[PDB]
Amino acid sequence: GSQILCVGLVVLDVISLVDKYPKEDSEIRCLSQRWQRGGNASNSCTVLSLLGAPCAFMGSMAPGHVADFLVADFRRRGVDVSQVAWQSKGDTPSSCCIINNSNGNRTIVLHDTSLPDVSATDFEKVDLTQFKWIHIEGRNASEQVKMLQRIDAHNTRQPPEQKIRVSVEVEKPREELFQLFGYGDVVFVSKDVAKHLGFQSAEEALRGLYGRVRKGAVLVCAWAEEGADALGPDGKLLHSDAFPPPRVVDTLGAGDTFNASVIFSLSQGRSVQEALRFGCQVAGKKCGLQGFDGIV
Amino acid sequence: SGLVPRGSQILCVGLVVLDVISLVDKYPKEDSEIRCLSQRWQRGGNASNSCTVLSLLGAPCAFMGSMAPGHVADFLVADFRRRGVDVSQVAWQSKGDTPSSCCIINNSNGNRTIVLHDTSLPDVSATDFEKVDLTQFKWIHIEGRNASEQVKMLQRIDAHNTRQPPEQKIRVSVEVEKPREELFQLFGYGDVVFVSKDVAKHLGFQSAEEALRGLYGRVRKGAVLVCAWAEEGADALGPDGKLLHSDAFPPPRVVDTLGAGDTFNASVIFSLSQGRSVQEALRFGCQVAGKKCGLQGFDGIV
Ligand SMILES: CS(=O)(=O)c1cccc2[nH]c3c(c12)CCCc1ccc(CN2CC[C@](O)(c4ccccc4)C2)cc1-3
Ligand SMILES: CS(=O)(=O)c1cccc2[nH]c3c(c12)CCCc1ccc(CN2CC[C@](O)(c4ccccc4)C2)cc1-3
Repeated sequence: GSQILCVGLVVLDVISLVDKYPKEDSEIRCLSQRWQRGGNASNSCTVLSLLGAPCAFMGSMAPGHVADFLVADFRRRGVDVSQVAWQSKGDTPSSCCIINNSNGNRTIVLHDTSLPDVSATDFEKVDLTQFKWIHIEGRNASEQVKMLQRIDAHNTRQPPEQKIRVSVEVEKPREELFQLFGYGDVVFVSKDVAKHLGFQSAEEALRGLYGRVRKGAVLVCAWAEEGADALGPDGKLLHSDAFPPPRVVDTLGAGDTFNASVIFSLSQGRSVQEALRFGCQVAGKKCGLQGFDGIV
Repeated sequence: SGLVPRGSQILCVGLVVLDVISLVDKYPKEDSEIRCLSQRWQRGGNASNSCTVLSLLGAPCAFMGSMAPGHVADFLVADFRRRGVDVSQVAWQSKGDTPSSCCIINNSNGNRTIVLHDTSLPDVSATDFEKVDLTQFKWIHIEGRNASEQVKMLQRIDAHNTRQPPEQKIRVSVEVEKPREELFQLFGYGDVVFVSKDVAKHLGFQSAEEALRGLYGRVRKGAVLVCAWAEEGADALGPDGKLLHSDAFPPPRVVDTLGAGDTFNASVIFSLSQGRSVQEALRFGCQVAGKKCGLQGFDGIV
């Protein structure tokens, strides 16, 4: 029970840093370029390792030079990759990421290689005794629900002191992912999902969506410059103001930095109020830096 | 790198870039996440593209350009090798990024949005060019970029040629593709000068004929000035003052014109290096470039 596992995607992010976002049909020169190991679950793993937590990543990877870069990067961070589901395909997903240096805005053109996701059968082969926390990035909901049901069955057999804590993220407004609300101790809901469901604030979203979570769960919603809110079984709304940097330069993976920081703080025995603030603190510091170097 | 026989290769000096092309349903709004329909990694750059065409035409060829060690350079090297291009003359850098460009293509319009590569990578210097043994090249083509440094490279080829008998003299070509003032000094260099339609239009010329008559005064004695003008074909003008022309060879269906100008340049160079006349080289240039326009990439231009 020493590691934090993040189940989700690993994506190669091909980053172009620009002065201003290009208008359609225009030619602009970027300030700089870099390759970054991306994907929500993989970004959270980077932040967790930088925070000093032993962590493991589970995702599908195809053998090749792109995977070689990602594995070397994962290992340079100390991310445990022994759970990677290697695929027979041969195509790793990549993204063209446009980062506006004037305000930190990040535009992603994702190339989904349609490679097979992590299955419940792949998850069934994993020894769970080594993990204290399991975080799942919403993707293939039907398969993920089974992975979540396996963790539940494991936890029924364990005393309260050795129970694996669970978190889920619902970041895309896809109807099939809304079944994931009923799973996990901690549920992260994005501003984009909340807005798509008609909610105009983190407070509106939490009060309107709490009925979907399982008994005793905490629902969390970050709302960019408005900070973040959380709602638990006591019905008390919790809030943290954001910690914006004086100059916002890169917000790519800020949501993932918030998620990992909230997870880390909660796994350390801190209260929901303290975890919300810490989430905003680390994510806010990240927004004033290119990439993840310098958060610690 | 193996024994290269004397005066056998065609060298192209210029840019190599990794083009990341993303085909999208709708142009993304700022700070949004969208899925592309299809995405492709392609080796680009004028000199780099001409090398591909030269290899496919059956000419031994080499590329000279700047690269920085890394995964981008690894992909670009593997692509050059896939096209049978000799990369032994690449100037490896200790500072900068290997050029990478991001093109967004809208499926619902056909519009192209380009986020061009940064300029952190140093160009090939006259000092880097001075270390190259020239005896293995029969032809040297220079893509105009850092003109003041390239003028010195051109002066080194001239000095080499003064001691050579007419059969062992290295033939020279230059391309002026961007309407940048500093590049215009390159007109006075080379046996063959390629001028783009874009440059000609920016200088106020409305046709290949107008451009050739108006710019011939800038080339060195005995040089041939060449200007391709898309569907209007291509023209050439030499010291005899006779305007030469070839009609275009458009394909039944146009698929892709990216690198068509580079296909024309390499084909003209190849034909001339084979002892053919300027008239025949113009026609061959239009023939191969026209065939390319009906194909995706360079496979099948044969
Ligand atoms: C976990 S978290 O830390 O809550 C967080 C998570 C994910 C994404 C996030 N974005 C932002 C934060 C944030 C919070 C702190 C940093 C910040 C500062 C300013 C703005 C708002 N800016 C961003 C360009 C902006 O939209 C703009 C538009 C037009 C002109 C100038 C700026 C107006 C957002 C964030
Ligand atoms: C050496 S050369 O062979 O003279 C040559 C050199 C450089 C560039 C060149 N372009 C074209 C030629 C050409 C020659 C004939 C073929 C052709 C047909 C149609 C159009 C017109 N354009 C306008 C959008 C276009 O119709 C398109 C459609 C679909 C995909 C991409 C472009 C295509 C140009 C050329």
